[PDB]
Amino acid sequence: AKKVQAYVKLQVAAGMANPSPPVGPALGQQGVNIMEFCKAFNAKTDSIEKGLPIPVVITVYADRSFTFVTKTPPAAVLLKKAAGIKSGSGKPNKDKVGKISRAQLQEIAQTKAADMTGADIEAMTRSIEGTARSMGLVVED
Amino acid sequence: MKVRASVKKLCRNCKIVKRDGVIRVICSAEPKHKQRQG
Amino acid sequence: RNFSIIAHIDHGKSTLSDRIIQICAQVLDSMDLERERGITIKAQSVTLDYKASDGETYQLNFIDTPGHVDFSYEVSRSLAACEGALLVVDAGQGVEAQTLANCYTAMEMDLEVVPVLNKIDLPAADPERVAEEIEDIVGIDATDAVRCSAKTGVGVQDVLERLVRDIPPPEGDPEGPLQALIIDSWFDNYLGVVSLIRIKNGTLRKGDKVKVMSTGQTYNADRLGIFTPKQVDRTELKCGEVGWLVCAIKDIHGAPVGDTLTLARNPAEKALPGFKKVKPQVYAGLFPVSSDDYEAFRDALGKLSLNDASLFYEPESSSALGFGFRCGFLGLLHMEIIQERLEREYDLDLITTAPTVVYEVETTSREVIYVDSPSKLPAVNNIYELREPIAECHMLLPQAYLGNVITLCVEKRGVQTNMVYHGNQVALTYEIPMAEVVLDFFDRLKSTSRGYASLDYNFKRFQASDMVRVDVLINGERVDALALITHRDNSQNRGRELVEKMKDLIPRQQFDIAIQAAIGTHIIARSTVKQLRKNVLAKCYGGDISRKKKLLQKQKEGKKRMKQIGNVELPQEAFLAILHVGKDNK
RNA sequence: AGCCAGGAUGUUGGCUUAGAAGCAGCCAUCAUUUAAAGAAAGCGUAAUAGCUCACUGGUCGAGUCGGCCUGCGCGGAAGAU
RNA sequence: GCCCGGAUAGCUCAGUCGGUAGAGCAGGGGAUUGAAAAUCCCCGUGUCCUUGGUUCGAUUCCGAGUCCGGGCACCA
Ligand SMILES: Nc1nc2c(ncn2[C@@H]2O[C@H](COP(=O)(O)OP(=O)(O)NP(=O)(O)O)[C@@H](O)[C@H]2O)c(=O)[nH]1
Ligand SMILES: [Mg+2]
Repeated sequence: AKKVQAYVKLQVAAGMANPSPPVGPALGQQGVNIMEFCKAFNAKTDSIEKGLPIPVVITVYADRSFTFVTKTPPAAVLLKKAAGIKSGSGKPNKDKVGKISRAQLQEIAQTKAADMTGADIEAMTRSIEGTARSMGLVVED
Repeated sequence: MKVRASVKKLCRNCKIVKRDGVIRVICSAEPKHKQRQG
Repeated sequence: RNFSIIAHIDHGKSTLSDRIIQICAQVLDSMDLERERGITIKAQSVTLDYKASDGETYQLNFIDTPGHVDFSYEVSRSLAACEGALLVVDAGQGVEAQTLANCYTAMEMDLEVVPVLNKIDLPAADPERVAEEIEDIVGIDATDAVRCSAKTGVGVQDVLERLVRDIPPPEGDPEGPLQALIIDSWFDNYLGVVSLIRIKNGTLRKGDKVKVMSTGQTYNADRLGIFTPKQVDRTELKCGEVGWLVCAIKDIHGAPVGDTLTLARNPAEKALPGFKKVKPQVYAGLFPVSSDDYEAFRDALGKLSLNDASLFYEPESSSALGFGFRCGFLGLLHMEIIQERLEREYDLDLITTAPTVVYEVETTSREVIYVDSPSKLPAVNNIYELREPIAECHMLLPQAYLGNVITLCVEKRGVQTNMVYHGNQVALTYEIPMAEVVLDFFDRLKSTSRGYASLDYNFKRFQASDMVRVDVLINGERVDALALITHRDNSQNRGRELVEKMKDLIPRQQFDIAIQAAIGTHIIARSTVKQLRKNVLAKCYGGDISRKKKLLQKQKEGKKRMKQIGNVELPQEAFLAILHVGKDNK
């Protein structure tokens, strides 16, 4: 499972299963029934909030069979949403753009506690600041 | 190979050697970096 | 029996032919253009009475074929005329790019193939290696295809034996309505239009009333017969056999190729399915060197084109050459040649030039007009939205070369509309400006992809851009002849380059000169010719300086006058090199 | 110094670009897993993947390192009977 | 290549210590004529040569560039 015969990590929109500029060609362009995947990845989608990126490393086999294994939505995106911005720093990063509550961030680790191996949950949020600080915005934490 | 008077290294792979009286840079990495005389 | 030989450029493919003729390079070839270069160029249908090992006398409607990217449409046709397809391959040179391309056309045609290891005499040859290299590629069986030389040979079997047992008999019923297919029809003076043809139904006796279909024309059957290695008449062509059909065709376009023909005694519905469509890859425009020539040169294509469909041309105009034609060549050899088939025949001297392309335009008003040439644009204040034509593309290449091809299209201004897929062989798509395409874009695909490529074009949709004129000044004398249209970022290079041709071919003048490409009044580039000047000082040598500034002061004060009267005749320069034709044959 | 290993997570950092995934550019460069690992020192890719150095373990068992001030030398250094 | 001054509407040009830019002409309209010139009147229709930076703010200031004029040096 964890070891792949030829895996393909790839960020992908929640709202689609068969685009092309995003994915299809992207899959290593190597043996994938896109007709399957479109019934595949979109099936998960109803549970998830739509229009947004989701990491989902894929696991190809010489069998041509595979088990795509969706993770959880990226931390870097969820900050911007509460921030309400449609993009990044826009202005150079050293100067601020966004804003965040101290209660914000704190559940962000809980949203992604799986990927986040951080022991203390409060400690886990320290990492979240990097997601925040690269945006350069001043969290009200 | 460039002659030049001030040889010195370029690539990290560059070597510097003193065959005869002459000095010589030697980068097995990039061929362009060969140099005599310095 | 029929078939038609197919292979990679230079592989005995025309060598094996006459050798086959000998059984019953040199020969087949006729024009001196073939004897030189040695490349095959016009396929020569042939026929012979082969004696089968089993005592049968199979008849062989043999057809040699050209092998080049530029001759693809000569090849696509001849396959139509025959069920068969011998596929010669080198023991050494391995599979071609074209040797693959010729097959994939054959695949959709569902035609039979009979692979053969030519040049097996080769010391370096690895004939055991070769058959392996088709199974994983051509997809055709070659597990045990017959080997043979071509030098002589061997002389094995010759493979006509294996050929006939793999070649279906022609399928069509005599007594039914006539359905000859036209093929490479080729005009002649005295005989009128000649028409090579592939009889499909019924048969064709002399003096009978044939009827061209789409034209609706009907004609007498004055002469006919299969073509041996030399000419031979016959009282009638049997069903399923090739041969010329001389008739009082007279007309330039009385029997266009691929139209069905039928006896007027009994018209059908009907078929046969028609050729074919083709598109230009290279796409340069030709101009007669002298305007007086244009008449005969206008009709030189009225005769040459019929001998060569792979051509496309329409009337076009230039600032410095009058009417000319915007040619649509299949490739650089196609252009190379026809470059000689005209001059070396009609003696119509010519000048190639980089292709013109049309531009839709909307004035400051609210209407459209198309701009064939740079000189005729509305004054820039008058313009509202100049718009670049775009061209659709359909490259079909293996993934190993994909990193090379995308890199090319992006420089050309591309937008990867699609990228999927077909197994292994990727199926890319792009929308690219035609101006960046018609100029040798086809070539780099045949270079970067190592010959494994494909293309398709069309007029598509116009698009606005930051594109602008780039006038060429000469001492402030703007020259309409050298006007250009380019995307602005491109302009600085086309800008600082166009002057560089001028600098090397404007003769030194008695006053200092100022070539300078510029947009509007703004000047994006400059070069200058140098003054000529008398030595003046060559005399004084007492060494006092004030006695020497007096002379040099006149040299300066007077050039200031000669500079203002100026004026510069510019004869044929507004032409050569400046219009590409700086290389031979020119 | 050499030889055997690891070289990870947040995460494609932010934008900007069709693409910007350690690496086309601009601002930033914290945080967790720890023996240890830069949001990256090169190679690499169309874009990813891919390969290394940096830092750590292992064997290894004797000095290693980079500057300073001075003596003398080496390249720089081609001409006409 | 140096020195000095420049690059502002379709064309010829005025201006800037760092404070939301103009003139004649061309073009497009109005008035006048039975309408036509002519004449008077009215609208700028620009990213201040292009590209990055500093400033609350840049047409000015700074960096890099492509250019124009004049003055030296090169220029049978
Ligand atoms: N020594 C040797 N030469 C051979 C052999 N087979 C072919 N050739 C040579 O290789 C060349 C190829 O012959 P040719 O018939 O022109 O091949 P082609 O593919 O028909 N040429 P084209 O594609 O231009 O028509 C000729 O010079 C021919 O003499 C062979 O077995 N041995
Ligand atoms: Mg040949």
